[PDB]
Amino acid sequence: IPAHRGLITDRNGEPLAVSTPVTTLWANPKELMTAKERWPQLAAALGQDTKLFADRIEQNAEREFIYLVRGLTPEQGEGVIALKVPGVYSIEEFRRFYPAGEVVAHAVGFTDVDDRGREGIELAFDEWLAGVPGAKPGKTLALSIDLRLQYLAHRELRNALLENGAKAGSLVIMDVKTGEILAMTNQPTYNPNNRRNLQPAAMRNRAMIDVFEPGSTVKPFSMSAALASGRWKPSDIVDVYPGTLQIGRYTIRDVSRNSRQLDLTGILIKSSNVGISKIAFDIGAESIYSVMQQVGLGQDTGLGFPGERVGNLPNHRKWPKAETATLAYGYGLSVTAIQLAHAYAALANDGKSVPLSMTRVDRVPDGVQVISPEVASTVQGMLQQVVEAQGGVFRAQVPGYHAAGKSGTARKNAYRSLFAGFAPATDPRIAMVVVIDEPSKAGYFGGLVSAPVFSKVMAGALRLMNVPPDNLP
Ligand SMILES: *C(=O)[C@@H](NC(=O)/C(=N\OC(C)(C)C(=O)O)c1csc(N)n1)[C@@H]1N=C(C(=O)O)C(=C)CS1
Repeated sequence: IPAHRGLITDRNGEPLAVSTPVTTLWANPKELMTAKERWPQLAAALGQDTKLFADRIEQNAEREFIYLVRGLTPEQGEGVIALKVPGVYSIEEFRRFYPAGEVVAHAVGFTDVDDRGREGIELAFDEWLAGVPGAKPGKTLALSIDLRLQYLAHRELRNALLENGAKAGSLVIMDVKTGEILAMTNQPTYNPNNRRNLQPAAMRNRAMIDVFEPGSTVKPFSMSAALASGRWKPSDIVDVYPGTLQIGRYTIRDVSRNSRQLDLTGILIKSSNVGISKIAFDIGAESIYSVMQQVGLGQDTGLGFPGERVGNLPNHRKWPKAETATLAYGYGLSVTAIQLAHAYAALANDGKSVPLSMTRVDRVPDGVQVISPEVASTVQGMLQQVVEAQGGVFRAQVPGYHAAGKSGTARKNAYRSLFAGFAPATDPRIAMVVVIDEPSKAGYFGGLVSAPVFSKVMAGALRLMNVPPDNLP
């Protein structure tokens, strides 16, 4: 006797996964064998072919139990029952219905033929949701996801993917104060109510299971290590001329090569690999690795989603010069979009990392101070200048608010366009990561492709959360 599976809701109680009654029909072939004249009407009502159905019953004539069909609607099930065929019996089972469909398909996940979790929350909280067959019903679960922010993020990421002719994308929104995942969307997506088709690529929760090189989006962590060392201040200068730096057989290169002296904010604005590498040589890679490890890059999230990827943060006992530079500019590191969002949330939350949660958090757990508050506050200010200053990532500006962030562009020529940031700068509330895989139009830089999505989504999410606009006199 299958048990009723627990309702999944969003954080405000909107239904996301609902157990729906279905009819399963079984037969005692010993009794069905006494009513062969009824078989063709029964075959037609079950959908099945006349002769194939007849062959099936004859083959199981000595059995006392066989399944005829599973998961009919309790309309077609009543239609088979109205035939009054001897030996035909019914069992009430459950099939999930997902009211928001493709919009939250990767996060909510789905169930297999036996109504057991196969992907996402359905799989991760299967014990909680499943209950026990007879029969004790499963328990309700409220997610951290806010369906209003989810609809917005879904729409904007889909629109950006079409405008850039991209292969795939992910967008995660986090509450920096509580560790809650407020939205998590990917493209391509699928309709979890359509149990035919089922494209494995479209079902991938990319924000959690796909690893990527974060590139320039890790530079704020390298800078946090520089400021915490006691050796660097934002007004310090680094000479990046002539825009390249030879380290043995390896050549570090900047995209814009018309700089000489840059201050630390300028290094982030211009996204100078040479500048961040020179700072890394001075402070040592051990300090940078420790910040990136502590914010969770390439570390287990603790979420318990089977198949979730940990990625990799390279480590050494003695760091060679090339690896010191590449670590500092995010080359050769492998992270997930959830990890990158969580790292930006700790930075935004004055350096305190609050544990990640996919469920609504009522009592917030204690956070861990990973970056000193003063250092996190200084880096936040630099990231606000990255968005607001002359020559900055102007497309990440959020009209009405002070926003902060960092763009990234990774050469996989195929590219991945990134933007990670938070808002409002006066008292950060939300961190967001936008990852667009293989944009195919003229623009591929993170500040061109991903920054406008951050702006559109952040503009709506702050307003949906009634956050007061902070760009005031
Ligand atoms: C940060 O992401 C920087 N990106 C890189 O240096 C990488 N590649 O640079 C390009 C120009 C795309 C290349 O083809 O080599 C890179 C880092 S990890 C990886 N696999 N590739 C800088 N980021 C930006 C930005 O803000 O988006 C720039 C405009 C200058 S390069």
